[PDB]
Amino acid sequence: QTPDREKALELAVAQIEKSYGKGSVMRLGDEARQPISVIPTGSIALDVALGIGGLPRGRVIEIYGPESSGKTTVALHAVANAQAAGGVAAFIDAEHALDPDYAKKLGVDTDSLLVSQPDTGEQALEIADMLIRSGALDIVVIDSVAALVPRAELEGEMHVGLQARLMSQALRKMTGALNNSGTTAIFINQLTGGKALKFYASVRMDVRRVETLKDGTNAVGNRTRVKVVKNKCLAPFKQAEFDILYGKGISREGSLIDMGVDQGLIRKSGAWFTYEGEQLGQGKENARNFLVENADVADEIEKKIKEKLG
Ligand SMILES: Nc1ncnc2c1ncn2[C@@H]1O[C@H](COP(=O)(O)OP(=O)(O)O)[C@@H](O)[C@H]1O
Ligand code: ALF
Repeated sequence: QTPDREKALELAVAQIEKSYGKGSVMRLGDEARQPISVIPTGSIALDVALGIGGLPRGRVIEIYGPESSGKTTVALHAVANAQAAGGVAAFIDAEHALDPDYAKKLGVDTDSLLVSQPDTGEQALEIADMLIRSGALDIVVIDSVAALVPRAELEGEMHVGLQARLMSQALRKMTGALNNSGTTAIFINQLTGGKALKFYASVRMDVRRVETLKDGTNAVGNRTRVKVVKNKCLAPFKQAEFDILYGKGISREGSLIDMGVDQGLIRKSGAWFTYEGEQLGQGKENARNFLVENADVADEIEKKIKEKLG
């Protein structure tokens, strides 16, 4: 007995998907799904590494990694895009360390940015809940899961396992509104909420800095590598690398060439980087430079790789 198995299995998956959701069972090869709702990340690589071409709306994402790696950047980038399309964002601050200049440089209309700075972890998630429940916000981001210390541990009365309780609680309740409003919550994790977020979260991102981007002088950026460890929206375990310039953020340009060569649209005749005959430049950075100053052609590449995938 051979094929009827594949038909019994097709039903199996249908059965499951029915009671546990679209992404309850997947094949790592499935090119499946693709909505109209997606916040680009800033890098075409991470975009397609998400499969869905951006972040998924009405869902909670968790981006975790080591101090100084990419996260917040990625986040603020997700903030800057969910902004460029007239949506509005809130930044629930718990570390007190956002640098507006850098945000502005990435593109956050810092002025419209709903920022808040709670004095207890609990209060922190709630502000996020009602802010969410209004259906006004498109993207909301809670900076750091680890800094959300409980009122109790804050009042002095220290048991423990306060965090994992408060989180789960909030997450359970908070997971509902989200899918019912279309706001995507982004949680910066560090490295403790663990379990809770781990499961409610529909997309988990592992960000870590790979190499300290050498550029003649000292250092222009970092070549980050995000590893989407969980993806209830598209075949997980996919990943992406990209440069993050010091002060400039993710080089959408730098992403374009790399993808451009890994997809045949850009040819690298040894040192030179070609595109549809026209010579781009000599040296990834010289081409990055060329693209940024030549946006018209820049989104041309970005356009032609989209057609060939998402
Ligand atoms: N104001 C800034 N000027 C230059 N580079 C910055 C600045 N803020 C962040 N970065 C870059 O981002 C890296 C850390 O990213 P950031 O968003 O602060 O945090 P994370 O990536 O950990 O979420 C730094 O190593 C640096 O490359
Ligand atoms: F540089 Al970070 F979390 F902002 F490690």
